[PDB]
Amino acid sequence: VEDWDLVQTLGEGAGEVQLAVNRVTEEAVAVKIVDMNIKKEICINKMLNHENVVKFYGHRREGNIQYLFLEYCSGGELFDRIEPDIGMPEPDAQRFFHQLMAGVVYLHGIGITHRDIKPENLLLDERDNLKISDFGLATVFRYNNRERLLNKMCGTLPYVAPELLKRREFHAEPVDVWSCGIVLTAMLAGELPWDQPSDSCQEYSDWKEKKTYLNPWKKIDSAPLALLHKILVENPSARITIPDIKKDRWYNKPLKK
Ligand SMILES: NC(=O)c1cnc(N[C@H]2CCCNC2)c2cc(-c3ccc(Cl)cc3)sc12
Repeated sequence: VEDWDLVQTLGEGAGEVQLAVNRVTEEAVAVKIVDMNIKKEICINKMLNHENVVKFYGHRREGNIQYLFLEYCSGGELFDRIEPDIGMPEPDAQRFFHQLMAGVVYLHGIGITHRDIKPENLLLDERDNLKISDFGLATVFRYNNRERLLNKMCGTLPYVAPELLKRREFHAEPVDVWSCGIVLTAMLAGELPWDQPSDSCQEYSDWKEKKTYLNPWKKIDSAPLALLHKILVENPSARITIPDIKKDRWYNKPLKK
């Protein structure tokens, strides 16, 4: 029951994730190995308890190497369900998006911001249920009902909100909303819209100018495109919030393959 076998390498952060199988129960758990920041990731992980967030089981430091025991997601990365230049079937994208929102609402509800939402950090279990993963950049943005503004520039360029690049301080929530919009764009088009949302990035200027006849926008149906128009808004104070995303026409459209 307490004896585990490392059977296969799952991924690398960095910098390796291995699959551990219990010799008695045959239960599986993912083991994140870090050479050996991490202390914080463990503290935040201990707070997490939601169906759309990778569950944290425990940790073990055997010297300069730290071990994190996590809920195994046999479906792998959402990234790998995205066909380059195509995306995935709209009903599948919508279901994953609903699940992503549920996980994000949960984190924000407990005062946690992930800060690095992207398909490589969204995993799938055996039933294709989405699980938010990789809390190495996550931080507290609300404590004792008091919000703290962020100032650290972090994340992954194609997914980061424009205010992160332009402002000294910014609200946490709209940044996570923005990255979810970039994820939705990738799922529906199989391509990222820009290298970064900077004034010098032509693709970002094109979006700001509403040239939706260009890729990746041209590949996206008007309905989800209308939602993206509300999410990928430059001014974070004008950007759609999650409660309003839940009211969006596409978000509530019945879809079937
Ligand atoms: N908590 C888990 O389970 C878990 C955690 N992290 C993973 N990789 C990191 C790498 C760095 C970027 N973020 C994701 C992977 C990859 C998995 C897998 C891979 C292949 C197959 Cl076939 C099945 C599962 S499961 C898993």
